[PDB]
Amino acid sequence: MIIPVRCFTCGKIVGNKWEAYLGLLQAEYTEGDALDALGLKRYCCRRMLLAHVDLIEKLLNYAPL
Amino acid sequence: PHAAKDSSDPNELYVNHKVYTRHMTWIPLGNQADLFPEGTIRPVHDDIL
Amino acid sequence: IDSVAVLRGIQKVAMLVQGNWVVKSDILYPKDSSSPHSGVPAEVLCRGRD
Ligand SMILES: [Zn+2]
Repeated sequence: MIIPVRCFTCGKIVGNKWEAYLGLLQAEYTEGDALDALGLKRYCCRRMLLAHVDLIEKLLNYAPL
Repeated sequence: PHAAKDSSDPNELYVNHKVYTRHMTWIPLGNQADLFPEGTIRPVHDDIL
Repeated sequence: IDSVAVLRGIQKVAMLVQGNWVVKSDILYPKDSSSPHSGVPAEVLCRGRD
């Protein structure tokens, strides 16, 4: 639904980097170099950010509004 | 109130559409406003969505 | 089929881009159609594609 704030394994703050990762995607940066520049050395945060699906907008498209 | 005709991007279509942690306002209790100076009690990253 | 006929047929539904032919935007997006992802009118999509 929405990017979690904390990582499951370690607990590093990752929710604040979701918009930055989306910006890097809109840019020419690839997944690997984008996650490397975001400062995620360990693979847990890389997986957290890469395997995450963005459904909040898909649900808001159905929200009452 | 002021946006483009299409405004396909939510950033331009709506305002405050992403509730970041920076919107949190610390409400002092008793003498906490005098004990802690302004700007100390705040979210750490200030950018958590 | 005649080359002049093919040219007259393609000049009405395509444009020249770096020697290649690209279909016009209105042919892909009719006036009654809309964006399948955002729902914006077809005129805006045509302007963006142009
Ligand atoms: Zn992690």
